Amino acid sequence: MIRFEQVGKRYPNGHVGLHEVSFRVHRGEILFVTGHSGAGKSTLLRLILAMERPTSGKLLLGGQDLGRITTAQIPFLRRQIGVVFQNHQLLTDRTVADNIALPLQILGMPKPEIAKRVASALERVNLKEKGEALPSDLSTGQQQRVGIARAIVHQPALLLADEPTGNLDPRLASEIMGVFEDINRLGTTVLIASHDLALIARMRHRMLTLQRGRIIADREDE
Amino acid sequence: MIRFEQVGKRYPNGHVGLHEVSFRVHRGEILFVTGHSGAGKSTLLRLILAMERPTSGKLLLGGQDLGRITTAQIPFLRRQIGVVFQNHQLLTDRTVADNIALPLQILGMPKPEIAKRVASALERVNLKEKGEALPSDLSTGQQQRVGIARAIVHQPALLLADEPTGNLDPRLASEIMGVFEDINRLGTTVLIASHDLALIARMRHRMLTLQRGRIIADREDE
Amino acid sequence: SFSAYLESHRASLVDSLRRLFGHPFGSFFTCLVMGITLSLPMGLSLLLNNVERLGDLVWVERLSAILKLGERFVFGLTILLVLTLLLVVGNTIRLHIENRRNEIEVIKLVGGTDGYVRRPFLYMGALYGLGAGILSWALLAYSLNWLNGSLQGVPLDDGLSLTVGAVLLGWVGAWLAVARHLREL
Amino acid sequence: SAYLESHRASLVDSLRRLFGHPFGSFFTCLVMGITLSLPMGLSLLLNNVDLVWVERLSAILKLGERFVFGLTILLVLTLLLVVGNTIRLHIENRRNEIEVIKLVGGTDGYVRRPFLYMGALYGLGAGILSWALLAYSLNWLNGFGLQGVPLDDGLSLTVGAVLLGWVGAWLAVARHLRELA
Repeated sequence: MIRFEQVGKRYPNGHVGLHEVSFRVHRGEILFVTGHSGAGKSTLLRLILAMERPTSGKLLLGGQDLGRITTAQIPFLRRQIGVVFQNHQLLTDRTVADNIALPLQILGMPKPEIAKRVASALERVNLKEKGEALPSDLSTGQQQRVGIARAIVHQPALLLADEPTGNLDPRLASEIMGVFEDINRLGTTVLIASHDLALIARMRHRMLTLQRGRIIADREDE
Repeated sequence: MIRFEQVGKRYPNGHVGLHEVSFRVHRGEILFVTGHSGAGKSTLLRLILAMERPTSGKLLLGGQDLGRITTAQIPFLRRQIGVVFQNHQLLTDRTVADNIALPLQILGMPKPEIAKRVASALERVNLKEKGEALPSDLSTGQQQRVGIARAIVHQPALLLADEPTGNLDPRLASEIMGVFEDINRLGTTVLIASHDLALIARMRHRMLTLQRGRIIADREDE
Repeated sequence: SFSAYLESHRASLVDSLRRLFGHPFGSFFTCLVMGITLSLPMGLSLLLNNVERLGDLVWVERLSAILKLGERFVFGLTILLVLTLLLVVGNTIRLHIENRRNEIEVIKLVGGTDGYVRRPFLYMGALYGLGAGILSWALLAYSLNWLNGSLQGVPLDDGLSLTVGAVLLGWVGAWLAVARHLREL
Repeated sequence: SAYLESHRASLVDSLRRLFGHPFGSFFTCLVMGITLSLPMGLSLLLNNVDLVWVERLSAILKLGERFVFGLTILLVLTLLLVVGNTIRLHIENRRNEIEVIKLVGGTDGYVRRPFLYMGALYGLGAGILSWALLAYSLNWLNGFGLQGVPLDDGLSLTVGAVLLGWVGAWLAVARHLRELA
């Protein structure tokens, strides 16, 4: 299991996103997060990315502490895990497969060596035929599913995504949730984030909220 | 008062939009729409936005007709009515007043003549807190309200906007909804749609919907 | 009204000037480069007048023969660098224009006018060109002295034409990028 | 090693981009060559290297020693300027993709090579065009002979063509990356 300790970050405008926050990561688990109506839970996420410097606080990301930002170690660890924006970064001008192969270029593995896993993903989401122009004229959720797979690429150690299915229809949202469910069916420590929890209510899993910058507004519903 | 005329939709290059489009709107009316995420309801609006030629059928563009419109007249109509987006269309690197007056700057009225209505709107949205600010100072919901006011500017004949509460959780979501409600309280012809009717259901309204390019998969539901 | 269209143009130049003061350090190095490229360019066009006013016996017959000989050698050569001038103008103009496209995007979203778009950049281009060209007519005599110190000023008619291409640049070279940007929409 | 393959694919993509904008790139390589033509055409004019002035001509060489000694630098500055402008323009495009790569976590070299090879090559090509275009017009002028075709100088004719490409790329990359920074 991993863990984290009380942490806060003033925005440069002083707008301290969190007073403090600590959390123990049960290795391989799944947690759905939703909080205040307008809280910088998005900022909470960017912080989870450590996209900014750690500011105030302590956290031990498994075998690595977030402190001592070694900018060199960034891609050395920016490859460690994967994410998905709620506004999915769909890459145009590439075939669906081509756009799906973006991580591969970073890897530098043999192209045929890549193609196997590449098809493996398309099967993993069972995805094919989203819309008319491969990447371009796809089906949104199917395009979203494609982004999901893009994340699924590289067999990342841990997953993450914020407000996934943010634009989805309720049935589509449920489908995405089940996709994530299967993702956890792969024994993956995968987190989640949400503006609301109406569906996440059905998600019988631990959920947490922060009192608008406080360490927490709620405990995990274990 | 203002009607639509069974216009079919098709970018078959991507795909056919919808079978037909007819609907008669009295002034000051309100509406809503939802359905499966496959809704090109986004595209439906872009069509309403006249983003393209009709691609099938006819629409009674109020007094005018959308098709065969002079691209020269395109700015004039683009001035005729205002709209908003689910994205925060606010322009950074400017005063809040600067972003607001951007439409005014387009208009060309005297700067002092502008400032009066500018303050009026700030108050109108209960946004008299600070006329000039960096976007990042403000709150996320405050940020959205800002764009709301941006649209509110110019006292346009009608407003469109989009799925609001793109992230606003239910308290903020409802708050924004009521904001729009008051916007209509100033007798306003304006309607938006989203992939979630649950809140919209809490409000009595027509709330027509369609599915998979159906001209209407749902009724008036007055 | 034409008066507003001027105020439209007037405020257009006002904003363009702001943008000139804009990037005051970036635009400082940039205007430095603008005048510098002009100077590198204008020197050739200047050497033409140098030869023109430049005019034993062993080489006297050869000097008589040289009439109209190198005349083409410069008559063409000047036209060549004019192309490169247009090229740099377009490059810089496009670079600036690409910045704040999203702002321009929203501007279009509200509405717009090509002039509402054009003037902010067109005035900027005309100004950059005119300034560089004037710097050319200035530095010409300074070089002339630094050389004849081991020299001629700009004739009035010549100094008069010194602004045209600068004006031509700010009228057209931008209009070149104008399609490349607008037709992009 | 692997970096060899990295540069190889970088060149491959760069070549695609060369074919990229093939009509725009046509005028662009034309611009590269044309800038060089102006730059080379000024760069070399050492020709001799009213007979009463024959004796006085001795000091004319000393006078000319600095006559265009700095004009070369001036053209060099202009060359750097055009290189940076073009690089940034290309660099400006595909910014979103660059972010995505960085979003995945990128390699500084991964960014650099696709551009550094992209520019040094354009520079080298223009400079090569210069070496021939020199005597191409020289002969037409001829009607010492009118053709350079030098050996060490012929080599150096393109040496700077690539050196400037690399340098201007380093400059533009620093600016754009610090902008990312």
